[PDB]
Amino acid sequence: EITGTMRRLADQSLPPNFSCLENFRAYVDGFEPNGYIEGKLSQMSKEVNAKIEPFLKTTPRPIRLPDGPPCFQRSKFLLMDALKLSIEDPSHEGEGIPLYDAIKCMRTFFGWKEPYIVKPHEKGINPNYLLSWKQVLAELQDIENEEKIPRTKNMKKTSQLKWALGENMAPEKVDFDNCRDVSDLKQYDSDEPELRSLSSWIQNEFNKACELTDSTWIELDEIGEDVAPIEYIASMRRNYFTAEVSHCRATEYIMKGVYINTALLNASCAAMDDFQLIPMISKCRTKEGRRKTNLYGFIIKGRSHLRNDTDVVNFVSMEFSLTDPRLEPHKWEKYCVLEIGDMLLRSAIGQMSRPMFLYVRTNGTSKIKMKWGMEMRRCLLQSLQQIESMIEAESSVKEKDMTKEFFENKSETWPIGESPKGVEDGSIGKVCRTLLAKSVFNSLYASPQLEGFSAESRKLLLVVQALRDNLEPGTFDLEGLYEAIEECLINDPWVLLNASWFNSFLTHALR
Amino acid sequence: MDVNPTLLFLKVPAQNAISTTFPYTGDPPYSHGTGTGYTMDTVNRTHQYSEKGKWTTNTETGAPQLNPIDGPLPEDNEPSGYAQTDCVLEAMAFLEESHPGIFENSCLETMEVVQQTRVDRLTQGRQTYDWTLNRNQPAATALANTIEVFRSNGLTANESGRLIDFLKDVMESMDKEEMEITTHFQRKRQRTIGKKKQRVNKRSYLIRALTLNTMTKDAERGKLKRRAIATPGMQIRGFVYFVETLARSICEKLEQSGLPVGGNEKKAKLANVVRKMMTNSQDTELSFTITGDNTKWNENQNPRMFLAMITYITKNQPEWFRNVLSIAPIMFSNKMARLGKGYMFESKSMKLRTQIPAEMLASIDLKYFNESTRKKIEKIRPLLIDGTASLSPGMMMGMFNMLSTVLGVSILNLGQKRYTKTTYWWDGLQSSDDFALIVNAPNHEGIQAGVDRFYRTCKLVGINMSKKKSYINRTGTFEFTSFFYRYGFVANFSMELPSFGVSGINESADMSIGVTVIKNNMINNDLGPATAQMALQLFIKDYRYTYRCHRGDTQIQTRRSFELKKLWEQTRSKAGLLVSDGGPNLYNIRNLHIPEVCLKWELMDEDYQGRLCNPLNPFVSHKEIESVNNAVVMPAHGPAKSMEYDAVATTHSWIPKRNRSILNTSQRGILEDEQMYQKCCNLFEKFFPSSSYRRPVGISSMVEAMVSRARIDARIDFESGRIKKEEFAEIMKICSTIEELRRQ
Amino acid sequence: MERIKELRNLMSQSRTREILTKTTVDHMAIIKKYTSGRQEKNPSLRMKWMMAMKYPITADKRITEMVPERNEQGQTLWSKMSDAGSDRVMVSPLAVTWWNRNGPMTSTVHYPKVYKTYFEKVERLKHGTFGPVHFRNQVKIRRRVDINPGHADLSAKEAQDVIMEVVFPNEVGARILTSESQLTITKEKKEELQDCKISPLMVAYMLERELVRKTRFLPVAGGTSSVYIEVLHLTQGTCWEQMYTPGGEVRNDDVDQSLIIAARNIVRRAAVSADPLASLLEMCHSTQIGGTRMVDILRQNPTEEQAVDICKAAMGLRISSSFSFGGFTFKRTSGSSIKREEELLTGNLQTLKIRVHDGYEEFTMVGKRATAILRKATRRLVQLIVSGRDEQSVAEAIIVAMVFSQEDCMIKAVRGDLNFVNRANQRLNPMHQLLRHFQKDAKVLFQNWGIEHIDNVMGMIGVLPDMTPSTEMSMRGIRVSKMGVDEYSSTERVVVSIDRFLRVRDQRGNVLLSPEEVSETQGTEKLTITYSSSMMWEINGPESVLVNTYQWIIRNWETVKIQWSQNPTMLYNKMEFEPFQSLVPKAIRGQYSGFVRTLFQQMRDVLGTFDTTQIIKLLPFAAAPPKQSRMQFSSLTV
RNA sequence: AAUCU
RNA sequence: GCCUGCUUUUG
RNA sequence: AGUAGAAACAAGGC
Repeated sequence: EITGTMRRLADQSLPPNFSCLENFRAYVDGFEPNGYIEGKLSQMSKEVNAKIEPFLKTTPRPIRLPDGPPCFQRSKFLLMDALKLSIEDPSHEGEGIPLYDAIKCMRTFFGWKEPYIVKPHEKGINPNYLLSWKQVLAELQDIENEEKIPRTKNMKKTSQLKWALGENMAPEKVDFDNCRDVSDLKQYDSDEPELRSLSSWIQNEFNKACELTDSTWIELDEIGEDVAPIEYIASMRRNYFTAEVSHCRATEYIMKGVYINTALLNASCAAMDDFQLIPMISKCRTKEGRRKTNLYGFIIKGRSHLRNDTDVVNFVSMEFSLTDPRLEPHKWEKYCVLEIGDMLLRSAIGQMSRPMFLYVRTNGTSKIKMKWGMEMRRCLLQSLQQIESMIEAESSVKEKDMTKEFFENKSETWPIGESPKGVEDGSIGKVCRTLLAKSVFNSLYASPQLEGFSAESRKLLLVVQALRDNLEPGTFDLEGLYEAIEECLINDPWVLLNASWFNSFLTHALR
Repeated sequence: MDVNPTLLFLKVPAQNAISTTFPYTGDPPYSHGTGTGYTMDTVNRTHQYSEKGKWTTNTETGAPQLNPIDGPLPEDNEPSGYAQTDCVLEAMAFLEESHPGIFENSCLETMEVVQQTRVDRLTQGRQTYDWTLNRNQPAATALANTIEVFRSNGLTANESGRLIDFLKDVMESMDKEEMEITTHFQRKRQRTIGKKKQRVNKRSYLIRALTLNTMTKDAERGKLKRRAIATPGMQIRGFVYFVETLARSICEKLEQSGLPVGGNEKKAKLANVVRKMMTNSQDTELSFTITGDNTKWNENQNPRMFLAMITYITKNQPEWFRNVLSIAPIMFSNKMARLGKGYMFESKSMKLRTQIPAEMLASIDLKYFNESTRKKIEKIRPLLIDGTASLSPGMMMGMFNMLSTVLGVSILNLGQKRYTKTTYWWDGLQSSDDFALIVNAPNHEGIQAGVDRFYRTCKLVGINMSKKKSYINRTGTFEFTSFFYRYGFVANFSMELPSFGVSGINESADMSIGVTVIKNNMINNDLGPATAQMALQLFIKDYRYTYRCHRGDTQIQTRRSFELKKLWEQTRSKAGLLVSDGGPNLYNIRNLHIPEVCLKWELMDEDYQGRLCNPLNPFVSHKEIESVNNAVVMPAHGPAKSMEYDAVATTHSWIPKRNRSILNTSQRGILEDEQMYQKCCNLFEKFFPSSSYRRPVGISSMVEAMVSRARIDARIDFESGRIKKEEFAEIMKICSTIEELRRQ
Repeated sequence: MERIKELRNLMSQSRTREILTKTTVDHMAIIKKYTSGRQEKNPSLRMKWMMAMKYPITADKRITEMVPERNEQGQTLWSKMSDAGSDRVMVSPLAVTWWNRNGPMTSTVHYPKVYKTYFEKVERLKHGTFGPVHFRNQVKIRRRVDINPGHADLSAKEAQDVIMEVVFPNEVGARILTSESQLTITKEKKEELQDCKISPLMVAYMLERELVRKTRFLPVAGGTSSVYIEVLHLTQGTCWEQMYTPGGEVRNDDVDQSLIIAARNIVRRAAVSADPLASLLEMCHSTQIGGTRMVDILRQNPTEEQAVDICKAAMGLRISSSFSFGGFTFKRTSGSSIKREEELLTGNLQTLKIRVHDGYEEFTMVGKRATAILRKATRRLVQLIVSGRDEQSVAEAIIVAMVFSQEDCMIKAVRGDLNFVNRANQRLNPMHQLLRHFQKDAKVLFQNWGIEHIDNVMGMIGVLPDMTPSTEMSMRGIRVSKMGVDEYSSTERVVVSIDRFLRVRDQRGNVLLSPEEVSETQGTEKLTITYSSSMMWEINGPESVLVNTYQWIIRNWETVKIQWSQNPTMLYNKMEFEPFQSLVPKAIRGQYSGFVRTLFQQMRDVLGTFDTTQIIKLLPFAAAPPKQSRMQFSSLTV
């Protein structure tokens, strides 16, 4: 029984020409249709419409990109401009104390100088970065004279690293009844980000990520013994895949990031109050089968009391390089760049003596970003899956396996990039490396802009495909779709590059 | 040469490579602070698209409520919540006309369900907003606290154990002047933890019973900007359970729905429906497909239209049924909304920060805020009542999806060619906030006319179509809930990509889940065999690095690299060890469907085999059959589903530790209650072993049944068996003392 | 003895006493799920974060007297800190490996019997026989299939009480066990699991996985049985089949079902060929089912179905000219019959197409616990005599006969929700659905059938709606008799001849079977049928048939393009387009053929007209014998 | 030759 | 000095 | 400073 309060709420929960639930029930029970929808349509304005806008070849315009100062670099480690010192240590991926390997790989370099600054930061205090380098060197020295490498080096908490790691920068948390009459008390700044225009360096980074190399970067677990024929088929397929995939700079970045993010997460949970030195180490197997260890630089972790997934741990990155910072300074907005030495390469220029720089930075990361960079190997699947699909799509047609034909004979090709004189085609391995690098860059340059752009451009890609398939496509509001795509292009280099690629696709398609 | 992957789409079609367009190898977007702003935005939006209606003041809450039903007709293509009763009822009538007996039969099924079901059904589900605490708690905790306050006040019908009696109780609780509740605290100087009574006048109880909690949704794939979502309470839960039961029963009988079916059932139904349409269509007839989304779907849809629908579907049924299904749309027409955490303020000169709760936005000077937020608060301040905003004219995200699908199919059923009275016609497929329409006509003019009539017939009900996100092509290709149909459905594989790592349950469970997703993706998706071998290798690397279980013939120093070497050297047969104990991987495509213990059972040493698989281990915990080998996993583009994994109970089947933050909060005393209840229940399972397999039934106190069974088992085990006379006398003495403690 | 002391210790306290006394047993169910929170919203990250710290695992507190606080190297294995809402204590993952290298031992001989399903998979992969790999164009179709086939006797409501009696024999209550299979399973599992201490809960979970049935929608090619679905990731791909044959023993339902489907497909092709019998023999030799060849099953297995009978007779065997319906075994004894492909409505207004038969005909129904004799006409029952044992046996026979009669008195007696499609818009069979509807109770079919008078001949008994014999007036056509033993053992197989075109004939000369009596239905085998002649798709299904036909003509385009111009009659009468023609309806084959041949001929006549798509599209329709016509087509049905 | 979530 | 590192996340 | 991006972190609570 509905009675009392719940009757009243019932009477106030109906259309407006009713005052009682029971009269409404009676109206419903006596409802027979006598053409109401027709009348209400006849009354409604004819401006309410769904007019079909055709989609032709001359219809789609380019996506407009933002205007502003050029885009800078925002990764957690250097991609193309990085240098590695090596000693040829015969130990596998996770084996060996890393500080010892680091000291050993630093001993093998001769050419150190007194450090001085080449390119300052313009919003920081560069002597602190310099002094932090010097402190790193002092600590590497006093490690050797300790009689046992400890696997975990804490640093002294001094002014330089307190500044560079953001200590006592947060404001204090108080009660509102004790901060009412304050002048500048206001809301947190919540505004549209600063716009930033595309630059040329992101495409060169991507071109180098798609390249072959003279070393191996991934050693895979063993699996069982193959008992069925399809297991042997899969094994030869896998041999080809692994060959193409172990020789690629993208895999080098995978292993780098996995190492660093693993190390940072573990040190962050283990040592929350202490500062900690963490070398960047990698392991390769060069062309002659020799194992090599490789040092890319150093990281100093700060305090890591992370009560929340988005809370930030700050760190100071130091990386070696040979690349002059005076030729693309807009790329290095967030960096101080020192000069630390000289290096003699395999020289036809007498002996070379090319200088040697240290790129220094403050950066930061979160638990979820670490977690997702701790598992970048999934990228290897994505690429490879697509590749096998293509192979299988032909093996069904020609009733035979086609991995050998594709990988050896280079019969079939697919378009991969734009050169002067136009579209250029590549082999299945080039496609594999290109998609692998795409996934790696999605993981490294991940943003909400990429999510948005991917969805909103999926739609346009599909209507273009419907035009190429000759299916008479149409729209209702296309400028709304464009305004929705352009709403996400703000400041991320990777997203603007994808948009540039989409414009090139529309130019080469739609013909 | 400069590289462009998108040019690959110049040779391979977009659906056969759509996996490239899904950036699901990177971190997803997250929210960081309050969600008050998005709440305000949704409130003011749904009051904007329904503004030409009429305002009223409820006599019970005092709240200003906006009624747009049977309001004016739209004049432009902007969203509108001006629904018309006559057209909704005409839609339902023609639906029953085309599929007779649907409402009768569905009502009979739901009547059986209403009569049989129990209160325990509310324990299983998602979290629930507890008015007793003014925050979210699990479902069973909220149920228990609600029942406690009811019994403390006088409502005791739920002792019957049925749900409908609990609903009679929550209804009878609204006609009470002063409800009473109890609140937790704790004080330390000595940690004192206690309780205190307080009172709740009738209007306060009503606003608390009618309100919903709001929060921002993290880990959303596919959006630049964050969304707000709602969570309903305990009192609106049984009613909506019955309503969605009815809606399920109806939608099951409709060839257009997609909501009650999942996985391959969904795709099968979609494909069968498309084939049926293309067979019923003619050869001289032109055919087109709209791939469509609806804009502002959850703000336009009004509960009053749902009440109309309910009263038409319960036509010629018993009044108790008509009256127990009419309460959900009522209570969602007088609903409210908590705004949330609030905001935080910053001073640079003095170097300080502050927090501002949402329950002072009516009593705070607007100098602090910026323009957008100032406008928001300026618009919303009329609707504030005790820290919660009135929200009549629309739903919230994630509720009544079934009945909304029923309305969508009602509109799709108006294209049968006996209801259009013309030569064009239409049909399609509907899920909540997504649809595929198929329109047939002998020319393009009829196509445009059918599209126009669909748009207008849907605007007469409050269904607005997103022109910005919809497109029309010929039949053969379309998109539906991230399923890309191209003359047949197509595999994507990037939706399933975050399911290829360590799941984070335990060693055995993570292992089994890891191999099981590989073989599933081999079946359902198009993961090849070589790529599956690689997936094995990579999964085993992640497994070993996470759980610190390396081969044992390695030199990788971890915190348990010493125990594993000792185990390695003791062991003779090393192919019989588990990857979690420092052993090899014998998995391949041939044998992905077998657990890790049966795979290697003849290779084990007997001592290891008996240590590992031992029931006396202190690490294992099995509680109830519905939680034995079943784990919650969190996909991309979906809710947290439950996965079944085949495994053997070993010493690796451990549970991990708890959050432990609640120690520092006023609500610390929930731990002690939990602990005591668990003591009592454990002892009950000692006496009654079946209590974890089959639900007990009884009215006696637990101690009574316990001591009774003790006496019975004592007698039967002394008569012919183990128990001697001394034990008999002693335990009977203990039973006697238990009686002297309980009865006095 | 020790648990009653714990009860005393609880009752001594004040809060716990208040919980024990003022808490009913139906409320225990709610408070046992009471907690502060047990939900991780990202468990992966929590594991990564927690396994980086010390003591992330929990265990019972008695570990303190089973494992030491630290090992010889000095690493601590457990802590003194307790979990939040528990008595459990925090420990490390080192206590686990310590237990596994130095912990107590047990006997693990019971374990392969509790976890029987898993070790059965093991033994069934061990004794399996692999075969070659074939690359081809594969079409998968989505279907409901069994993961666990369960015990066929228990119905999934008896199984739970069986589980209760085995594991929890004193907490079962009033339920006695009735069927003999229940007692058999109970004593078997009860003497096996006598004094085990694994856990009752896990034993029950595994017995459920043994006994109850479990289904799933998946995309399937090849075999549908459960032994073939656990290995579908290995046998079937997107481009490749892997021959495989599991090692255990196979149920015979699967075998006879798969033989029936194989024989149906074989006969369907063979009928449209030039010499059906030769083709039929070659197909039966070159095919095998579940590894075992087809001739072996055909010689060993007695199965009642028309296509199997044609196959057997072609092998020169004795046939049982018979079939099955509703569990009863029908043998015609008079009259001819033809199907009609008609449409009608129900009492619940659902529309349906069925195949109604022609002619007056008599039949000899047989069963397990009944027997009957039936006479009927087109859509109309003529007479029915019955010889059942119990009254409900006669009820079963009568409802089966009524459904078999196809009378409108039965069609217009359907009331309720009877959906003639699946939950995925899949067309079930109408007859089976009606027969399932009238098996709850056929009260309306009895109260709506009719009444007649009787001659009181033989002293035969009258019919019963609800056990009420009526010895002078009764239902029309329906009588009853009584027998203590079998009337006649009609399992007596006869010898036959066969024409080229598969017309079976008895010793006299009359006709008994024909390729028109085989079903027009398209099923999906339970065991994987393997065909090795040259092309492995000619009995696989219509979708595969279409894809592989068009793919073949694509690959051989270089010589078809020139054979199409010179000597084209030798291209239409080709052995590759015969599986296709089985899908074209028999009425519109020659019309399509004449249409298409005239198309191609006048496409050759005028110069400057050539479209390879048209030729590749319309050739499988020109295979058939040509019937001339005057009309035109906008499409072509398959 | 099938109708069980 | 003590305590904490998801106590509120639609379908 | 830096992370980030419509609101937060740059440790928090008593």
